[PDB]
Amino acid sequence: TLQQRLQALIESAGENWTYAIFWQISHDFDSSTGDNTVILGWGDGYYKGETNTAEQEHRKRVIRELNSLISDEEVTDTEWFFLVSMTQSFVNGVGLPGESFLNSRVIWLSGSGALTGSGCERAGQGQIYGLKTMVCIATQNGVVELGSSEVISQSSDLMHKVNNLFN
Amino acid sequence: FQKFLDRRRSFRDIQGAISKIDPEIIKSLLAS
Repeated sequence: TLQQRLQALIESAGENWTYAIFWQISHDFDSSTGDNTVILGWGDGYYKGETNTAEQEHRKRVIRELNSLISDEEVTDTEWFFLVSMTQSFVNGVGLPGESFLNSRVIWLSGSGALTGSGCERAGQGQIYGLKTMVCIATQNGVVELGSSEVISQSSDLMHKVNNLFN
Repeated sequence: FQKFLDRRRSFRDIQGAISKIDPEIIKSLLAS
């Protein structure tokens, strides 16, 4: 399923992508505007990879709580950015993922300049937490997002793979 | 302690299961 195809995408990718996220469409009925508003949210994700005391104690606590649920290394900023991304949703058109979907286009921010210089808060935070490259690629039922601590430039070879692995 | 064993409960090793948890739960845990 989705996680499998997310791992597939970056375990064959041309360059070194740190993670991959599928933002998934849904519809909630706002009775005020009468609009069946389209929203992007966490569908699935795959992290591949490569602070201070108050920070690391906070993160380690969260990790063992999830471990308690499912079932002590330090938590890198990229692992942590990946995880906190589960909390985020995007109304159609809004934010890096929502712009990509609404306009059916690829948005490629390459280099730390691009990320902070974009004015997208998600890209900015991404730079803060070690990312150098952020890409959103719209598919049929959502958006595939790739991130990397390295700097990667627009390969059609990537957009090729994504088109294949998703309808 | 030279156990091979090996036991994996690191983030990198449980992310698959983590990704499947309802985002609203992750919100509460992250909110502390």
